[PDB]
Amino acid sequence: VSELAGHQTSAESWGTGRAVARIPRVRGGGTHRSGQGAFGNMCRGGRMFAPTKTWRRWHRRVNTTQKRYAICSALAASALPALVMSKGHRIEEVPELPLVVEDKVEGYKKTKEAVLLLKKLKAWNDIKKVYASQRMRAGKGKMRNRRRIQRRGPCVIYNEDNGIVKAFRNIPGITLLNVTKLNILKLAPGGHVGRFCIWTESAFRKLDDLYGTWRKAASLKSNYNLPMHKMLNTDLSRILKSPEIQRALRAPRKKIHRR
Amino acid sequence: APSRNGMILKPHFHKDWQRRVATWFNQPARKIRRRKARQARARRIAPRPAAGPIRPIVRCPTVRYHTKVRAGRGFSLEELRVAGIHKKVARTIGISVDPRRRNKSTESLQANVQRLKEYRSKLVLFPRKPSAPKKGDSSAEELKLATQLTGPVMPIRN
Amino acid sequence: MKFNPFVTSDRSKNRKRHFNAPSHIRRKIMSSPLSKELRQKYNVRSMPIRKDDEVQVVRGHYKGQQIGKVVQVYRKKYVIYIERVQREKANGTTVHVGIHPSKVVITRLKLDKDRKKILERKAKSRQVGKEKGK
RNA sequence: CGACUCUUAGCGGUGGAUCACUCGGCUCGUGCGUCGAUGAAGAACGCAGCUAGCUGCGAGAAUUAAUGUGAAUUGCAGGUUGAUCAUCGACACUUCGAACGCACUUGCGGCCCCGGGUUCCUCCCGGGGCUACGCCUGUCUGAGCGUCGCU
RNA sequence: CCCAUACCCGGCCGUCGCUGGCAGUCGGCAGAGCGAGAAAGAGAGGGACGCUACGCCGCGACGAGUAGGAGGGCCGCUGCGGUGAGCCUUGAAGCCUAGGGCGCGGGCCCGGGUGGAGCCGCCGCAGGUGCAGAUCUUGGUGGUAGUAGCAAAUAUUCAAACGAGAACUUUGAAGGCCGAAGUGGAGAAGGGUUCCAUGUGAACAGCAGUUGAACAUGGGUCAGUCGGUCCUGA
RNA sequence: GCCGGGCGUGGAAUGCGAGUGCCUAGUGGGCCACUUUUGGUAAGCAGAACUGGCGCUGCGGGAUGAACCGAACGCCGGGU
RNA sequence: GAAACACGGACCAAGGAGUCUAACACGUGCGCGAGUCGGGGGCUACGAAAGCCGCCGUGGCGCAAUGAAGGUGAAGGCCGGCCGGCCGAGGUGGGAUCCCGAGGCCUUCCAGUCCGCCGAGGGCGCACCACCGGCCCGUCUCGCCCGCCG
RNA sequence: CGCGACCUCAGAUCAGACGUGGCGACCCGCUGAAUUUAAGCAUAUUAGUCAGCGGAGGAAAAGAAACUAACCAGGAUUCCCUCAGUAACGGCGAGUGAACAGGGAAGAGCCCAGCGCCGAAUCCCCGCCCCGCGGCGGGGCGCGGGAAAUGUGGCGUACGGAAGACCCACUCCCCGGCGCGGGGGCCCAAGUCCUUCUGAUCGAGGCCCAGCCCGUGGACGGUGUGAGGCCGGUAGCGGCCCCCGGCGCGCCGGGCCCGGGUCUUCCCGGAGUCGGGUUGCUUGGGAAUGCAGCCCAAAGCGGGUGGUAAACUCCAUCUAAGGCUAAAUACCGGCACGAGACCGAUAGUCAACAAGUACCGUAAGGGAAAGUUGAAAAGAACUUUGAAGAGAGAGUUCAAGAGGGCGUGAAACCGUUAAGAGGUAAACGGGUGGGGUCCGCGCAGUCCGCCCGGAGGAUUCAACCCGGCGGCGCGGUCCGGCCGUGCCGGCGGGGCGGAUCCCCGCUCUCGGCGGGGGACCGCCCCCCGGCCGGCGACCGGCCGCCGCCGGGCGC
Repeated sequence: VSELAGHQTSAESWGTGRAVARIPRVRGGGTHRSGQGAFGNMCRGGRMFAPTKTWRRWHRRVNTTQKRYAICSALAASALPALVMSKGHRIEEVPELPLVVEDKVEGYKKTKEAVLLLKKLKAWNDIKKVYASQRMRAGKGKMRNRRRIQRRGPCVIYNEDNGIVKAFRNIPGITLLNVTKLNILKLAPGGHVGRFCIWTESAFRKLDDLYGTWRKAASLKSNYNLPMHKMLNTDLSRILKSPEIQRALRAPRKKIHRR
Repeated sequence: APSRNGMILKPHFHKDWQRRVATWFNQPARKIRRRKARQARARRIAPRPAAGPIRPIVRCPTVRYHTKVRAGRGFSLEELRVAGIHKKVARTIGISVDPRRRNKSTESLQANVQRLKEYRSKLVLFPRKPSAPKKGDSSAEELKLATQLTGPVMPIRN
Repeated sequence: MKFNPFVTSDRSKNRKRHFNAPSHIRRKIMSSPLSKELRQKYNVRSMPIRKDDEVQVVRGHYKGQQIGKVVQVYRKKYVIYIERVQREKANGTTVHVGIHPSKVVITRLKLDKDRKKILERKAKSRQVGKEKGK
């Protein structure tokens, strides 16, 4: 709100007496706005309480290792089909989830070629689902240049660009990503993890140098290596019924004793 | 009114600070304007280095820092005298000169004289007019290999 | 998507420029498509509509296969008056109902020196798009 | 059963909340970064066929020329060798205003030159151009028992 | 003999405690158990339900509350990132409701009516986010109340005309008043078209109006001699 | 003061899981009664001690009632 | 101490009051860990985003304290003849957990092993607490000695 | 006296110029408070801030050390990070508060006076000639006028400079004319295709084999709801046409003789200023940081600084009292644009609208309220009652239940209709009862398995056969792949990493330095070989068992 809002008037309380409510009022005159109550958040006109300032802390900073952590967790969830289904991506006919296509697709230069590719990869149904979600927003966002909303589609990750971006930017939902300059705001839209991604072969072979294996640090980051797991065997179903544990267990007391 | 236990804080907010708050929302726009002006300058002086003239090797004062080495403002006049470079020509071939520097030591003097020898050898000088290659100018073939150098020229590695 | 940083996409700015466009810009906004028989004859998609042009209404209550010439182009109201497209008022006089040009297909043009030079230009630059792409 | 009074509902009034709209704001950013004695900013008064405000304009007065555009403008009348819009480089731009002949009543001048008026013979009338303060370079005319020189 | 929200028995809700129990749904690769007062081994040579484990289940005890503290809200508002192959001109938001219900509650879901173009669920994010009060702010409306009131300066009456319409206009007559220090005739200051004519009766003229200083159309101010202009005064 | 060793019928009753550290709001006007008690003729007065109340608290009773007597409260049925 | 002969309030709608910034403290969640952090600067529609840069960690805070300051600046013991070898990072009490095991855990009877379980007692003892020593800096008291370019 | 110089000083409507006023967000110079905080208050603080005054610019100001430092030293200004809430100041209370170094952004340096040399070698103006002539400039010619010796110009400025001599080295730039990417305009893809909703479709369904068509265009807006394909646009290193300067090339008229090194001989600096005293303000600056007034008032191996007053003595460091200078930087005004987790008509600017308007005040000043018919006026012809306002019909439209302050149309309040009730004001809690209102669409009341009974009807069961698929295998250990956040082996191959140890280059053939190998170590990758394990975060073929499905038979 502007710094002058509600203060451009010259008002003054009438003081006690005169049987009014002791709020600053507009000075004299032969108009309606004469002795009406000017300043103060409760008056018509006048300030709002605590005028919002521009020097509010808008931006936030996150630790660089925490940013790199999230991109590792985002990519690692893009390889689990149960997590990509749960994101709503219609991927029930994709041949293999970490979808990798040959580097020929970077040479594409016409949207007609790109849509034909998505049909062959059985990923068109995801884009066909984006069309079905094209509706207008609800609320004041419509009068603020946010009229139409839709669904996120598959994300295409390329290594280098020879026209693939021009060939795909017209398809709704598709977001192009350069493998080097990966973005967490586009790999995990809405904060939820599990966005369906499509890799090119040249981009797929560059991930072991952007993050490295556990026995080999990253070659493209100065000093970075994948985060360590807090537990190796997360399958606690296979753990509990393992013999090593069952021998060390008392008998399950499962007789209910009601009052 | 101080509560149980804390620090005695003295916030310097007793003036009218709110009238003189400088916000940094133009920061990304400034970084763009700077870069565009930096590239526009590099194109204007295209074959010459982008960083500018060479700076000399320089110690730091103030015993906290005298184990390190910086890039000075310019070469001293005696460093140019020993290197055989006229003080009014060195700026025309990209050698920063400042007449204020003195040289108390010989190794600092000798380290910079040795540095100008290494630069004068790496310098590809174009003829004043391509029709008439003059004396100190480079041979015709290496002008074909002369490209702009990025980063600080002959960087100072401590 | 649009990438030109100097072209706005603001809703309020586009509506303001539309409802306050000067006359010579009103002319362009009030363009109509040509009929199929004219579209491959001049190789031109659409054209600003003049005062005496044969016309078919395609949308609305007055749609049909009747041909009618324009009688006036009321540029201030963003609307055109077609000769037989009228309704009865209360006191028995007829009034021209206004039709928006976008909801109108041109079946015959009012050719003249200035009009022809427009058609050829819209056709000249149309071929550039097919000789540069192919 | 009345009348009156109270409660609830339907309908109708009063009133203009809510909701939905938004050619307006607010904030951030970018580029540029330009007033005036060649009369500025501001003010006044005028200007349309029918027009009060707003807007535009200046006695060439909702505009002229020029160029681009290419058939309207429109509330009602009237009337392509370029209508209308836009641009805007030519021209024009009333009275106040730093405001400038002196005053601020629009009141009194002065000078010069033209036209009626003469037949330059003084007037009178009209028209045109001048007539502010400070200051700079230069010019002209001067002042001084200032310093001198020659007769 | 009577009865409290006390005490006893029972139901239900919640909280707390047991830092309780449940991964054993161990099935023709089967064997159906760990309620048992007593440190420790049913040791080898075709079959309901369940277990959002942040879930489900079992026992006990307990429940006042201002100022204040904390937790949980599948309470509510507005916008944003995701998501619902969500809803919607075969009717969205909003509003109305003697309709049907849910929840301890905040609230919510249906039905009906009205309306005419947008809206909501869920996972996160953000806040100018929830009103009965502040002699609160702005707007609107009551009771009072068809009430107080329309009482300073003597005074009106008859007939006619116009007109839809006359206590109030106009004409005539009568009776009165101002009574020349005027309720008369003219100016300065100030007002600024109120002047004049025609027309109208919405509003205004605190009743009325055929009238008006209202409203709508038009009209109207003529100078050598009257002033300004000139002169000087404080 | 140090080592080393031996002694457990856990050495009165009753009851009960304890210890410990951070951060911390509100409050800092009180009032009443039994008993003790100071000033005062006295006061529904002024000032203390001890405990319990009221304040923060409804409920049964005292016709009525901040404080007395009984008794303290989740929502109900029966009993007393 | 309010139903008060205390004050505000006729009625309805809408608006209407613990906010933002900075600093600090403690709690909590996450990443890394004797380190940690690019916030400033560079480099390559949404995007003013994101990514990268350690020969961009300058620098911040932390890793060392103490004194006004000059300054100084964080274990020792034994053996052999002030030197040479060796042992070399305190102790006591209480301590969750772990360890040992005197023994003791059924089908016709004994002998009879492996595993599992239990346990008197005995141990190493985390964190933390109490205490006793030790070390560094300031200061005081009492002394004996050493060292060398002046 | 006269006449003429010159110096001072006047007058001109003299010839030609220039200044004034505005805006003021940012900037520079002054002036300069008090609320407030200190729980009082006077110093302090607020604050060198508001108000006041002056002056600018597209930026301003600052700026090439009379500097910082004490290092092995840095090297104009400005800005950012840090220094640092630090040193310091302070009723040492409240509070206040820099700098250097270091890292970045940017980076650029220069000119006089003086001292001297050159014959004033210099400049302005008038007249003529040529060239261009909307930035009146260039060249030439004038015994044409003036300025200037009371000092113009060239050389030259502390980094030293000059002159001479001696070697060395090129002799080519700058002015005045002519020719050979940015702003505006106009254009550029593809459905109004079939059925069906609607007042109107941009809705719904479809368009097979091309699951319509375009797509470098699926931003947005318009259009009778919701539009990639109707229109404007959007995309494009798309097209075309004007205008502006740019960039060199060539010609002419010009100014244009210029440097470096060694040697010798000469020369060299800014005064009522510095500094001192004192007074007042200011500062973190404390025996006075800065500024100013008054008094005193310099020096020249001097002067200033060296954060405690003073003397002495060494060092270090600059060179004051004259001048110019881009960039990085600031910008709530202006012009022109873009955007938003912002507001959505009591909000957001006071102002979404004939808003700084109406209106108020003598004036300075104060200062509102006020958005929405419908897709389209189709804005209700005509009949009828009335003087008319107003009605009744009719009509328009999807709708008048949208009728000109007209979207939706809440509450208070009011009218009317319907129902109920009525002497302790009303209203309320608990408990029932009665009456209404609607609803249950209650009005002959449950299905679900299995078994039995009798009536029926199929292509029908089990079991075998072929085919396909799946599950599992302790196949006691099948074969083969594949991988390892396992390891070893190496007459291995490489890439790096390492504070592990001959060649080239450089400054004083041998020593020193910098660079490049090479060796070693570590790590990773690869070629293998061998094991270990997994494939239940990850596999294939056989074999067997089992299940399912399909088709045969079976009837």
